[PDB]
Amino acid sequence: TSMTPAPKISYKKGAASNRTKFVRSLVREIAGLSPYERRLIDLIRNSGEKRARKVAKKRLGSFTRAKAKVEEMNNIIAASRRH
Amino acid sequence: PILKNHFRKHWQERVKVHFDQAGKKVSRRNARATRAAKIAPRPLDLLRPVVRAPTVKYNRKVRAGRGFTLAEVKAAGLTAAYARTIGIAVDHRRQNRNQEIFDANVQRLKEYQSKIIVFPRN
Amino acid sequence: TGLLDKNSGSSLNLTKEELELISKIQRNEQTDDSINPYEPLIDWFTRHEEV
Amino acid sequence: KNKHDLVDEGFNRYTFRDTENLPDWFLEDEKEHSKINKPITKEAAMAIKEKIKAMNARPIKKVAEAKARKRMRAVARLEK
Amino acid sequence: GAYKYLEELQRKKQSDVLRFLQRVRVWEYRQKNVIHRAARPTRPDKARRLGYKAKQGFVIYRVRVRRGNGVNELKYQRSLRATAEERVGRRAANLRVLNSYWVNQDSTYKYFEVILVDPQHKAIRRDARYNWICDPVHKHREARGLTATGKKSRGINKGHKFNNTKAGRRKTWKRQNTLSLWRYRK
Amino acid sequence: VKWPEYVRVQRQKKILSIRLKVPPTIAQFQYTLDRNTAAETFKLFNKYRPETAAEKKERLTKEAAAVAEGASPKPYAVKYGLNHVVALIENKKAKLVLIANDVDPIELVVFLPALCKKMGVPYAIVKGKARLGTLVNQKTSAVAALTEVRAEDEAALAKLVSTIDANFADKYDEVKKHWGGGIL
Amino acid sequence: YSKYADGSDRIIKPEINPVYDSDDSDAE
Amino acid sequence: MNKQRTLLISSRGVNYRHRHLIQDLSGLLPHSRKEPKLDTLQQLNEIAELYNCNNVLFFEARKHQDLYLWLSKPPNGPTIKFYIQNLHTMDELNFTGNCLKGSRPVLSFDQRFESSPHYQLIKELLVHNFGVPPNARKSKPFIDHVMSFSIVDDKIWVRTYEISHSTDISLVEIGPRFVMTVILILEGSFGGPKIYEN
Amino acid sequence: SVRKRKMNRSSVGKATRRNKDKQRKINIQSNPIIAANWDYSLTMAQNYKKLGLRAKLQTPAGGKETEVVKKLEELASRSQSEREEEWLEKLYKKHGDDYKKMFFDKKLNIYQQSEGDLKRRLLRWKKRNG
RNA sequence: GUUUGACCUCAAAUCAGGUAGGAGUACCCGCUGAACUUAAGCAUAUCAAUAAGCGGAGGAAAAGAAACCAACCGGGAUUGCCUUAGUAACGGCGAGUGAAGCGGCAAAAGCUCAAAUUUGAAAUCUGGUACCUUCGGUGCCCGAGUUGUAAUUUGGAGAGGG
Repeated sequence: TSMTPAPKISYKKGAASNRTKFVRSLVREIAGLSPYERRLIDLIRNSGEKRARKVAKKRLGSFTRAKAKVEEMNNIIAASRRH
Repeated sequence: PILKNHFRKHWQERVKVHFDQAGKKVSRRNARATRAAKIAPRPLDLLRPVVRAPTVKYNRKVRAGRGFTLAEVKAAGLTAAYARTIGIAVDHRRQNRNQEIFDANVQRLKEYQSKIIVFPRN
Repeated sequence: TGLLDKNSGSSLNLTKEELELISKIQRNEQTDDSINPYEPLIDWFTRHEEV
Repeated sequence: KNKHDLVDEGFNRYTFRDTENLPDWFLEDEKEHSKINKPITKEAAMAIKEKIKAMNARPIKKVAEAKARKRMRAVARLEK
Repeated sequence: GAYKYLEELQRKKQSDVLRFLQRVRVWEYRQKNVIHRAARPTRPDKARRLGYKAKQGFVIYRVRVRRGNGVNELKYQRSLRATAEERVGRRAANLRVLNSYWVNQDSTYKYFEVILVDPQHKAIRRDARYNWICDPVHKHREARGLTATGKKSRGINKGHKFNNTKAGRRKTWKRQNTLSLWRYRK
Repeated sequence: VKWPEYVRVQRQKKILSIRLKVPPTIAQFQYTLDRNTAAETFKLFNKYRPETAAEKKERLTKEAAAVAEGASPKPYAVKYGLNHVVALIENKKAKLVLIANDVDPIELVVFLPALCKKMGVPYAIVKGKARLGTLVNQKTSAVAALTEVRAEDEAALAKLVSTIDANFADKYDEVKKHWGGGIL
Repeated sequence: YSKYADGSDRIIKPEINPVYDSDDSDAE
Repeated sequence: MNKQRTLLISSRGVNYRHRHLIQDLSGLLPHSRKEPKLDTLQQLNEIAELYNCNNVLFFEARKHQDLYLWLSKPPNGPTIKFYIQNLHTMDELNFTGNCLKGSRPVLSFDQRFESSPHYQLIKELLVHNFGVPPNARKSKPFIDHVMSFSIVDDKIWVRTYEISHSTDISLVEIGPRFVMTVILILEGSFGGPKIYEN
Repeated sequence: SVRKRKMNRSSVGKATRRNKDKQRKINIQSNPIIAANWDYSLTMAQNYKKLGLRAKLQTPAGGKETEVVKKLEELASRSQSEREEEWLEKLYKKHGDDYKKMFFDKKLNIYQQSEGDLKRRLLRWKKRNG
């Protein structure tokens, strides 16, 4: 029979943490953008997410990197333009 | 017909012959005698748990573990920090999943707690 | 460019725009135009006060 | 690589830098140390050696003089 | 607190603020000596999580090293960071190299800020959290690769992947290349 | 003329501070509080000097010499550490946060004006870490905050908030924009 | 829009058109 | 009229021989958009969406001896899981003959591929996926080799024969000679209930 | 050797230490009851089984109430400060036993302590007094 | 106020007090690094991650409390010995190279910072200096220090109240 083991660190994997979400986004707006991200946000508006992810994948390591990064930049645009 | 001889290197520099087998047995027994002369009423070793070995090959066998757990110690009716002062080895990284192993250890702890005589600090 | 073209045996040359682009890599001089190097910091996060 | 690929590569560690307002004693220390070590070929080094080579690099005079050197060397190894 | 704001600030290195900071400071460090002492850490957050306490006996030295190495790829397989740590170990021979971090980089030079403890200082010799460095088994930890980067370059960690260098590659070589013969031959 | 090495370095750093184009989270400094409002901020802040080491020692020996042989409210002082100020701000325990414009690593205090604009904390970037240092028994302070206050100084503080809002935050709404340092 | 063969719904995406773009690491 | 593109991708766990299969197929297919590596299932549709790929060849290896090709159409196409048993790569010395690098092959097939709609689907997918478009950008004109496909013992034996001319025609076998054991067919691309099982 | 050759030749003298007989027989130190009852002619484990006490809790590799009663015999066998006492005097004389009112008082309960802390401390005060 | 004063950075002093070098080097930690040889003549390879060279430690050094192993009915820091075992794997698949988990045993021991406000109080520390019961303690003074020394907290959670 099983004995229902104690919880560990990455089982509550990335516990939300209201404060660190705030801090990361707080630095994101203050620091500006890196020269490639500065090109990337111009590239979404003109050429779209297609070529944007292509450049991001070549720039970064893997494709899962480029997913999170282009979406991150899409939220930069989504906040700066509307709200 | 096969044979492989690893004597292509300068092997004659690193040849360790254990003449001190008889000398080192005496040396460990003197070490135990000293430790038991310094740790007078206590055994010479911590109370170790019962544990099932890994791998399809050895999962038939029951062996000594490193330490119990916070779970097995709590179920016995004491704390991990206090168990170490009574000479019960505690393993924080080990997990409890098998009921038979668990109960065997708890009874090993309980029988240990009946047999001991803890000295007061005065 | 010192190399031979695949289309024809004639020497492969470069356009004025490409030669401009190589130089603008080597002195770093802003490759993608129609962008500002100095955009105003649009505070996309501090706009809304926290309760 | 096409134009579009190099425009990506153009955004370096060193982009977005003013150069015209700044004093020369500062830029002459930046420009020395602002060179990204990109990989080269032998194919390129060939052509750039074929580009720099000027007209009087190898005349009849210096060819005849080169043989005049090597004849003296061929004599000096029969002097022993 | 305040250092989480700093930590996540220095994770963005090509971002326009830290781009500008790094532009000024790279030039300013060229104008000084190769190995010179820093007044205080430039990155106090990273200094502190590498164990810099701003108290008497704790030193920050700033250091510069050349970059790079098939004659131009005759390799030299020791790091730039270990080279830097050793140089500050010799100029400041009374101290003990605790840790070091990256501060600014360039085409020619990578910069570091080594952190140094004075084991002879009485504010270090007391306080039982730092007086371990006074034990003579730490005389030049940077010369034997006992620092963070040295333990990296030695390849000292845990697992399958570090079997050739887990107790040290010289030790494991000497051990596995030994004809062990017993009294009653096995 | 021929100057020393370090003199030439700090003069070169001075002209470098001007002639470069600078990111708008910096140069949000140097667009700082003017002379009258700075003097008026300190006319309040000087009334809350943290009790100096000598004063604290003599008083706590007075407690011992009296109380051992033969009620007080919690006293108010300015709050002065960066860990503690950025603790106080985001907990909204800050009514006026004073920020130095000259900090040894600039990167230390770059988030702070915009985090204060985020939290709704009425901040003022005042000129001089030495000048902040004076009101706080330290050489330098980088930050000074005023959490709670005596009721005599309360109305003056609330007006100091409104004066700083009008003088600082309204005149420098353009400072979140505009890269500084384009001086020819 | 439509469904799978067993109980679940699928999203019918339009067909993918193989187009050599402005940049595709290869030219005419 | 026919316009297609293939995506050649790999998984972490692919050995020496299998890497040579991605090398030689990227050679033989002129429309092969060769990609380095992938680490994890659902992503592969999106990779195909970036490069305008009409096809996706996912070479998996679970235990390092094994190989599992996940042939697919990206948006909603039926993906096919294989297990490739026998292998003889391009760089095996017994094979003699040069095919043109990415010329138009001629696809050879079998009777028993039309026996079921099951083998009919793999027949079609081998035509346009393993085949060629008439005007691929890296494609060479004059036809020089074939693609021999034939089923025996429930598995398709794949060979690539360079045609030999004399002055009617011979053909010497080269290239990746391998079986394909059809393990599994999904309904959608890497998602939904499984249609075929063994 | 080089150094040993001189030291065996010099008139300095060797620092001779005859500490070999001390290596085997080390006197038991931590318990006088055990110190009186330990047969030095017997070994370590023999002197454990002679007394009764278990020497190794794990079962050993290899092949293997006279005094424990005396141990059992010897094993079967926090005031308040002046200011704290005077503080509790003040609380009792002004209130008595109304702990709600006693802890809501700003003048005497300056440290805003609970009811449980007050009743515990007062009973310590009451046990030491009448 | 064309004055005076805070700081910041950089200096100097036979300033007060300290500390580093050189020796030894068997073992130990690094850096650097061959060749004779052996492979069929031989760019790989082998001798060899060796010798020589250079630095750095102690009684041991190093390692060490998992970004470990596994696939079990799961074990549980390192190190060492027997075993794994000439096995897995590498290699003109040639000469040759060549582990590790498990099992047994020796020995066993665990912990500490940074990152969340002491903010009803820098609670911390070094030096100088006068005494005393002097590997220190106490008093007073100059400082270090809020760009953070103390107490609390380290995932085995932990913290504030009742």
